[PDB]
Amino acid sequence: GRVIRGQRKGAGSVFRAHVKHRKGAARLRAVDFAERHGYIKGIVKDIIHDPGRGAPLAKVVFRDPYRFKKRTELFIAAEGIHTGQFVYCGKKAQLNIGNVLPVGTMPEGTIVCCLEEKPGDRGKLARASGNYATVISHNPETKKTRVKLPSGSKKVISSANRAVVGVVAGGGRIDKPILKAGRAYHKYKAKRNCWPRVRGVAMNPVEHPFGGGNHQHIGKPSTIRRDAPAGRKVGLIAARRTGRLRGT
RNA sequence: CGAGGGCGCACCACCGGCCCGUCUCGCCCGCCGCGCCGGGGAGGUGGAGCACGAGCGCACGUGUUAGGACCCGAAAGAUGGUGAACUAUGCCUGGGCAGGGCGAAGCCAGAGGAAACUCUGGUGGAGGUCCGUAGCGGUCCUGACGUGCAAAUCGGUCGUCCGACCUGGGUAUAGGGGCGAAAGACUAAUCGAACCAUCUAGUAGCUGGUUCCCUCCGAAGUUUCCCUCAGGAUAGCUGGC
RNA sequence: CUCAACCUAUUCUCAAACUUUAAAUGGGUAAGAAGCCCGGCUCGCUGGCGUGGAGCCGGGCGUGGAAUGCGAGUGCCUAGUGGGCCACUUUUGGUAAGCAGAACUGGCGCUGCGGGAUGAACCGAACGCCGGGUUAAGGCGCCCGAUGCCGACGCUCAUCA
RNA sequence: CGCCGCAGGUGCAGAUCUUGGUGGUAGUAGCAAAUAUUCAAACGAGAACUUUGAAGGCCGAAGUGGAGAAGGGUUCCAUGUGAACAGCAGUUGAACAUGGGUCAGUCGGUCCUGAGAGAUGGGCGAGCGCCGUUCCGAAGGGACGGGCGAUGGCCUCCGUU
RNA sequence: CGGUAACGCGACCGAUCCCGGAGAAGCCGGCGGGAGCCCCGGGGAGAGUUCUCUUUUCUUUGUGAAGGGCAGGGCGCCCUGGAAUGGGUUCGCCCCGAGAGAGGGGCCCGUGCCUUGGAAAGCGUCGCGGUUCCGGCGGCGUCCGGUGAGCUCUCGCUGGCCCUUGAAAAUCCGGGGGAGAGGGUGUAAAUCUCGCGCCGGGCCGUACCCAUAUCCGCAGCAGGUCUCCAAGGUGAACAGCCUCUGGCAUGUUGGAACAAUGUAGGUAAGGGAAGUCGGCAAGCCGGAUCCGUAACUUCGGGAUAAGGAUUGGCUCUAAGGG
RNA sequence: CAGGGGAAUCCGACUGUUUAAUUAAAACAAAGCAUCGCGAAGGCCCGCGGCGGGUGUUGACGCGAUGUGAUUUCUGCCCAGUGCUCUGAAUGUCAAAGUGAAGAAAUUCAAUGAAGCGCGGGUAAACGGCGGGAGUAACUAUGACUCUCUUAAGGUAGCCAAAUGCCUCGUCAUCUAAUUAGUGACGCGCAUGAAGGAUGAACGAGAUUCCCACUGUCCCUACCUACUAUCCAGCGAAACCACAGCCAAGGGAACGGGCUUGGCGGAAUCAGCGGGGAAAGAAGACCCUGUUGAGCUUGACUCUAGUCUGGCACGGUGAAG
RNA sequence: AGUUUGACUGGGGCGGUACACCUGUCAAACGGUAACGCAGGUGUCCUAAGGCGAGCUCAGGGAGGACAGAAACCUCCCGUGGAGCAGAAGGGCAAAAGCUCGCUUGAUCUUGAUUUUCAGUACGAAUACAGACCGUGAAAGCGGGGCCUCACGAUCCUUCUGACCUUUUGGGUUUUAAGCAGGAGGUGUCAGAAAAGUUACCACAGGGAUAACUGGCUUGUGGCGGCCAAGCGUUCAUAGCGACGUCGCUUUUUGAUCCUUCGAUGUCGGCUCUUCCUAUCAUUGUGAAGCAGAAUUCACCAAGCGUUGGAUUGUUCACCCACUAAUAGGGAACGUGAGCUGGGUUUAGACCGUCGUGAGACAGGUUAGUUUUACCCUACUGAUGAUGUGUUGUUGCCAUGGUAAUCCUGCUCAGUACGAGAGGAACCGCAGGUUCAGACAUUUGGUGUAUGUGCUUGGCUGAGGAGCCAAUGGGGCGAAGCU
Ligand SMILES: [Mg+2]
Ligand SMILES: [Mg+2]
Ligand SMILES: [Mg+2]
Ligand SMILES: [Mg+2]
Ligand SMILES: [Mg+2]
Ligand SMILES: [Mg+2]
Ligand SMILES: [Mg+2]
Ligand SMILES: [Mg+2]
Ligand SMILES: [Mg+2]
Ligand SMILES: [Mg+2]
Ligand SMILES: [Mg+2]
Ligand SMILES: [Mg+2]
Ligand SMILES: [Mg+2]
Ligand SMILES: [Mg+2]
Ligand SMILES: [Mg+2]
Ligand SMILES: [Mg+2]
Ligand SMILES: [Mg+2]
Ligand SMILES: [Mg+2]
Ligand SMILES: [Mg+2]
Ligand SMILES: [Mg+2]
Ligand SMILES: [Mg+2]
Ligand SMILES: [Mg+2]
Ligand SMILES: [Mg+2]
Ligand SMILES: [Mg+2]
Ligand SMILES: [Mg+2]
Ligand SMILES: [Mg+2]
Ligand SMILES: [Mg+2]
Ligand SMILES: [Mg+2]
Ligand SMILES: [Mg+2]
Ligand SMILES: [Mg+2]
Ligand SMILES: [Mg+2]
Ligand SMILES: [Mg+2]
Ligand SMILES: [Mg+2]
Ligand SMILES: [Mg+2]
Ligand SMILES: [Mg+2]
Ligand SMILES: [Mg+2]
Ligand SMILES: [Mg+2]
Ligand SMILES: [Mg+2]
Ligand SMILES: [Mg+2]
Ligand SMILES: [Mg+2]
Ligand SMILES: [Mg+2]
Ligand SMILES: [Mg+2]
Ligand SMILES: [Mg+2]
Ligand SMILES: [Mg+2]
Ligand SMILES: [Mg+2]
Ligand SMILES: [Mg+2]
Ligand SMILES: [Mg+2]
Ligand SMILES: [Mg+2]
Ligand SMILES: [Mg+2]
Ligand SMILES: [Mg+2]
Ligand SMILES: [Mg+2]
Ligand SMILES: [Mg+2]
Ligand SMILES: [Mg+2]
Ligand SMILES: [Mg+2]
Ligand SMILES: [Mg+2]
Ligand SMILES: [Mg+2]
Ligand SMILES: [Mg+2]
Ligand SMILES: [Mg+2]
Ligand SMILES: [Mg+2]
Ligand SMILES: [Mg+2]
Ligand SMILES: [Mg+2]
Ligand SMILES: [Mg+2]
Ligand SMILES: [Mg+2]
Ligand SMILES: [Mg+2]
Ligand SMILES: [Mg+2]
Ligand SMILES: [Mg+2]
Ligand SMILES: [Mg+2]
Ligand SMILES: [Mg+2]
Ligand SMILES: [Mg+2]
Ligand SMILES: [Mg+2]
Ligand SMILES: [Mg+2]
Ligand SMILES: [Mg+2]
Ligand SMILES: [Mg+2]
Ligand SMILES: [Mg+2]
Ligand SMILES: [Mg+2]
Ligand SMILES: [Mg+2]
Ligand SMILES: [Mg+2]
Ligand SMILES: [Mg+2]
Ligand SMILES: [Mg+2]
Ligand SMILES: [Mg+2]
Ligand SMILES: [Mg+2]
Ligand SMILES: [Mg+2]
Ligand SMILES: [Mg+2]
Ligand SMILES: [Mg+2]
Ligand SMILES: [Mg+2]
Ligand SMILES: [Mg+2]
Ligand SMILES: [Mg+2]
Ligand SMILES: [Mg+2]
Ligand SMILES: [Mg+2]
Ligand SMILES: [Mg+2]
Ligand SMILES: [Mg+2]
Ligand SMILES: [Mg+2]
Ligand SMILES: [Mg+2]
Repeated sequence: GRVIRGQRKGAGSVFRAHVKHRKGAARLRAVDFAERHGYIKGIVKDIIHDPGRGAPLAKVVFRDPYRFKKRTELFIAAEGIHTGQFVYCGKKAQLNIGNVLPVGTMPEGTIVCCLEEKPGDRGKLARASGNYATVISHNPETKKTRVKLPSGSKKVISSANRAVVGVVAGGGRIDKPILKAGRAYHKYKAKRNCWPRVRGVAMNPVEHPFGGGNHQHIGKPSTIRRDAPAGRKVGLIAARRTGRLRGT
């Protein structure tokens, strides 16, 4: 009869992201005439750590083509780029790590870092550390490009979607065992209030579908239907299968 | 006074009669509408009827009932509000944590070896490291106290004491909601649904109470029916007129 | 020749759900005037018939047709109650029960009083306030009213009467 | 107040009844956590407790020391009083009464933003309103610069509009 | 305007605009500089002891801000030059042909010293006048040294940790650029972040308590309630114990006794858990030095395993420095 | 000032947290392991409402949802059941709307056929389940071996009278003089068992057993100290109270202070004491009843937010089939 | 989200249905009559098993007859029903009510009255009529279901049937709808709601109308006895026993019941402490034996005195070790929680196994889990006192009440009596111990703040000396007193 955790998470209050010390939204520069017809050269000024994010962020400085001013962008750092390096964004940019150019101008095997989901937004795909998409194929008619995402799924996008070249820095961060509840505490204190996770079977029936009983058993199939109401779909949601995954 | 005889009130029992419904049988009658028209009879039977009215209004008593309903009494339910000064959690901005033990990586030198390399002594000062203050907590005495110093305190003994550490202030989350390293814990000494006012004199087949005198009469705990078995209706038993 | 079965005549012992016979106590009815006896009339019922039955109309009969006691009939409104319990006797279940359950009458409940030392129910008796007399059941050594009778006849000795 | 009528918020021992008062308990339990007081004097009606002096002790700088924040709000400071209060007393008091006391350019607030809160535009909403905080706004009311001019005047010439 | 340069000089024209800096950053370790405190040796002044001794013991023995100069600390600043037989160097590190060592400079901080302030004040002493209660008057003094893994602040250098990287904004400044402005050689102009001078700074708070009696707990309640300063001895020590400065009167009463029962604290012959549900409670052990340490093990631990010896006082001797 | 120590068993890896005011634990958390969903027109969630809002200043090395719980070592069989999921394969049923027919119409009938459910696959680190029955070896006993039945499989590796074993104080060994305790072992185990089983250091105010040392826990009690109690001066409550207060037996609502019969009975008091007053504290929390509730659960009955699907409207312009 | 989750009931739950009916009995000779009384039955079955008429006689047995036998068919005789009538049982029935045939649809259409249960309400069932229309039989008649006693169902709603019926709202026609009368679809909790759990996280109103603990009745069961005497006892009923039977007692067992207590009597065990009982384990005094002695057994008077130390277990019980004269059994609110303890059971946390879909449950296991108050009355313990003898004191008496001692060992008797032997006593006497009691402190031990005297750490008084502080600084020895 009590609203469960997870249900309480959408209300936001105590479960909002801790964005106090975050350095800004990491985005490609907005598409303009220079990036649409030629290239624009920027210089990497600094590479900084963004709290709550495993990937480094590259502070990149460009020139405003229309007024005397310097523009500062907050790119996602592809692995290999360094300070004092020139990066080039645009259609006519070359195939180097850190450059930004449309997928349609790229060969059929190049991998990319901060890929646009739609032609004109900033980067949306393959942004977490160590991840990369791959350009699979092109359709010059209908101006489409098939790419492979870090999850292994194929996706058809516009050929004008921009991306950085290379993998995103931050390497195999998940290789190291955390080893310590304290290190997990510090890891999630920079992200959001989610970490110490109480099992549902350890709760009472009032705050969880799995709670209650004289033994800590679920008492019902942990797989739950997709159309289950909020407060009920806990466990394995719409699971096509369960078990050990021997075979693929 | 009077055997007998007569008219017989009210009322009672019975037999007839009449009115409406409805059955059965049956032959007639009426006409500015001749009809799928209208009326009539006899014999049963249903009616809270008729058969030379008794009602209406007012007052009083008793009984039943709807209402706060003889008086006091729930656990609850609903509407609208007030609280995070305690606590729970997130965030912001500050403050704080003796003295010792162990001795991680890195580094120096020496020694042994044919080499590969090994050994030895230092240096270094890591760690949700150890002993142990302040702090924080609260194991046992099932100690004290138990109309207390105290609506949870005190004594000794204890757990931890560089970290998932302790803490001030500022902020955010509000009741079927929050928050929870999860005990149904905590949410102003209140929590298996806070507090405040109202609906509300909530309902109670259940418990308690129910205020002057004398006189007369005087019970029942049984029948039948009831989601009936701590209650009713019903008949009985009672009193009054 | 023996042991069975079977039959016949006998013999022992029984029945809430067996019975020929069959009480006591018990239940119904009658013990008159709304009756009895004469004539007559009605009927669509019944019918050999003036039949049968019923109804109706007149008339005559009082020794008022057992005992005992008592004044009856009738209507309206109606409260409380709807936990009962006990005793003699009958009686079911149970080893039994101050158990559980029935029948009959009385009682307690609702009830005091005399007696049972004491006691809801046993025995006597039911109650206005008193005086005198007399009893009931029960008693009469002393408590404690009354045997302080020259009471009658026996029985009985208990170191748990 | 009696009598004849009328009308009731009309009669109390109870309700762990309501409010008020009062007993026994009972001059009882008790005034026992943190080592501790003593001598003399003064004032005074009055001294275990006030003041001064002397002595003996304690806190032992993580204090029983010296200063602040929050909170309190005059408790601060003199003088006086001895009603009540300070669970014994009091000549003392954070009590009572009468007076007095807080002085800033440079100590803070004030200013800034933080987590956050919150109007407007817009959207929703029966509605009080609430959602939202850059989102769906014609969101710059400013500027030494230059020009057009009014010469407003110590109209030379620079400030003004 | 000066210096090869780092950069310096008292100013050192300049808008819109652009760039940058400061504000503006975590925790921990180890070193070094400075101060305050503590300590040691003398010299003064005043007190204490003097039964005997003690040239003794105690107290006290200043220089604010803001300027100027000089130490001291720091520099990832410059010039010369070119290093292996590598060298320099730290407690640790670490540094170098991308320029070591060495020599010579530059800058920053300068809370330390001297100086203006400044001795006139303050303090300590010794006296003399009174203005019932004079910022009175007067004398004398306010001196010289030494130490340090000491404590506390502070400044700096260099490390470690993080799947943790430890605010923002007001506000102030520097630079780039050069639109413009100012005068015709005048005792000159625009202009000036240089020296001095003139005027002003409103509003609110400000007492006191800050707790075993000024707050909350119904109270003068053994509870709760955020901080700063922090002496001597012992000692590893902000431990415990004693003391100085400062504070207090035993925690809302006293007196007299010293029964039981209690609450708190001790001891106990011989035995040693036989008590009890159960070694509950109490007791044992304990610091430091020197030895010596098992099974097992995730090889890190176990480990202060277990077990044994020693420990005072006094008088010396060696060794460790500048 | 200032650790008693040793040998083991169980549980939890550790450090951490927890029921303020009876439970600090073996419970929660944890790293590690595993599974599930999701490529943004999305997953999960909030919201009365707005293309509103949180994750999200995010983007699969990420968010969200679960289980188990360090390391090591394994993690067996079963998809019948219930869930979940996947493609519809001629396909069964299946509402409104729409279509057709009859009728004068209301209306009736028929055709058509969305999701869902059925049918068919997958899935157990989803929930869960892992029994029987016969036959069978040259002493007997067992059954390596062969067939079956419900039906989906028959309990594998391990472990055990375990915190899980009724019988049970199981049997054997060991520890003791003596052991319902402990440890080791056995195992047809009422009713062990594999994301949890079994191990294994370190750790623990966790549960247990033994040994050394130590002692007033005890034999078996004594003495001492401080504060009380005690007496005094001052001050001064509360709980509770039908009336009260000596017993034995009787009878009685079956355990009397009162009544009956007996024993008997002497003012006012002080310090103690805990046998009685079925002492006080609280309208029993156990138990039942009530056509009194509330917290929670679920194919209980009846609904509902949200979601999936069809239809009508916004809703338009051209082509092909 | 809202609600529900029956009742009865020797507590409730589980189980049953005694919840609507029928038969026999209970039931006490009218009728009625209860319990979770006894023995049973019912929710159907039947176009005939209904209705008439006719004709037959059944069960069983005996005697016969080819196969044919203990049972196949046929015949005769006996046959009061001993068969059958659908079913449970009871009643009833013979040219019946049974069996076989023939014809049939009275199992139809109607109005009332009545009986049964009963309130004299309904339903159901039934009886006697009356009016139709029929069946059968020659007819009298008989028949409106079953030989009789059971076999079943309101309001509202639905459905069907009937009247050339009534209404359908200003009139008319036609659909439709509504009525009136009679059937049917059903309520089995059967006078008739529409209905799953859990709560140890729990709540409230109550109940001693009702369970769990004491007490009371009872005594099956437990325990302890007796009577008879078949047998056991080499023989021998009764030294000691006691089969088949039978009579009792007890309330330390467990049941049975539900009288008291639910505005609360604190619920196991242990520890502590007192008293009581005797159904006597030991000890005193005795009697009997299958009593030679020693040992043992039975019984009497008898409860004065005693009945212990431990391992395991929460245990009460149990079992073992060991000592002993003996290690008897019991009661007192299953004595004793303002006496304690809290191990157990019996709240809330948690783990396992089993059960359940789940929440949750488990006289299953395991771990952690607040034990409050006396100052009142009495009782008891001690302490003052009080009434009376004029005041007061000394010395006394004893009414009454209490009461206390206990058991063992060794020496001697005595290697004696007795006995074949092995063994093996007793009385008197002597020396000592146990348990208990009442004292006491000369001695030993304990205490020790004489704060007595040395030693000693840290600090403090300038040092010495003398001291002090550290809640008794520590430690050695220690008088007195207490013990
Ligand atoms: Mg978890
Ligand atoms: Mg839980
Ligand atoms: Mg739920
Ligand atoms: Mg569960
Ligand atoms: Mg008439
Ligand atoms: Mg009436
Ligand atoms: Mg009322
Ligand atoms: Mg409701
Ligand atoms: Mg707060
Ligand atoms: Mg640590
Ligand atoms: Mg530690
Ligand atoms: Mg306690
Ligand atoms: Mg729970
Ligand atoms: Mg009310
Ligand atoms: Mg009903
Ligand atoms: Mg009642
Ligand atoms: Mg009876
Ligand atoms: Mg009565
Ligand atoms: Mg009467
Ligand atoms: Mg009477
Ligand atoms: Mg009498
Ligand atoms: Mg008598
Ligand atoms: Mg008499
Ligand atoms: Mg007399
Ligand atoms: Mg009144
Ligand atoms: Mg009154
Ligand atoms: Mg009254
Ligand atoms: Mg007193
Ligand atoms: Mg006192
Ligand atoms: Mg001191
Ligand atoms: Mg202070
Ligand atoms: Mg006073
Ligand atoms: Mg004052
Ligand atoms: Mg005042
Ligand atoms: Mg100076
Ligand atoms: Mg150099
Ligand atoms: Mg001077
Ligand atoms: Mg001040
Ligand atoms: Mg206080
Ligand atoms: Mg208050
Ligand atoms: Mg005080
Ligand atoms: Mg004191
Ligand atoms: Mg005092
Ligand atoms: Mg001893
Ligand atoms: Mg000893
Ligand atoms: Mg023991
Ligand atoms: Mg013992
Ligand atoms: Mg202990
Ligand atoms: Mg060890
Ligand atoms: Mg743990
Ligand atoms: Mg583990
Ligand atoms: Mg805690
Ligand atoms: Mg607690
Ligand atoms: Mg605790
Ligand atoms: Mg693992
Ligand atoms: Mg996990
Ligand atoms: Mg599979
Ligand atoms: Mg379909
Ligand atoms: Mg299960
Ligand atoms: Mg196995
Ligand atoms: Mg086993
Ligand atoms: Mg076990
Ligand atoms: Mg033991
Ligand atoms: Mg074992
Ligand atoms: Mg598995
Ligand atoms: Mg008595
Ligand atoms: Mg009650
Ligand atoms: Mg209650
Ligand atoms: Mg009822
Ligand atoms: Mg409810
Ligand atoms: Mg359902
Ligand atoms: Mg009779
Ligand atoms: Mg009869
Ligand atoms: Mg015939
Ligand atoms: Mg009924
Ligand atoms: Mg009763
Ligand atoms: Mg018996
Ligand atoms: Mg014989
Ligand atoms: Mg009580
Ligand atoms: Mg009591
Ligand atoms: Mg005897
Ligand atoms: Mg005994
Ligand atoms: Mg008892
Ligand atoms: Mg008691
Ligand atoms: Mg108690
Ligand atoms: Mg316990
Ligand atoms: Mg529990
Ligand atoms: Mg505990
Ligand atoms: Mg005597
Ligand atoms: Mg005696
Ligand atoms: Mg000394
Ligand atoms: Mg000396
Ligand atoms: Mg001192």
